[PDB]
Amino acid sequence: MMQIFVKTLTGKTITLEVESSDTIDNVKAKIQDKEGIPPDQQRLIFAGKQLEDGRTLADYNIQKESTLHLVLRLRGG
Repeated sequence: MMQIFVKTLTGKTITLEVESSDTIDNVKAKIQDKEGIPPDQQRLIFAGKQLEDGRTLADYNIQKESTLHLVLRLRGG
């Protein structure tokens, strides 16, 4: 179980609790509850690097309360 701080585009950094062997897909599902933006255009960028969509939290060697900044891609409107 890994606790992480994900920083939405709204600037709000929420504490998201997921499994260590879980996937970024579930992280997006927590984020979409806050941002309301589907996982299709929301991407995760940690330390200035994009993380593969769906990777395990422990894969990038994340620790408790690490900061994950997300970037939204332009959605057609």
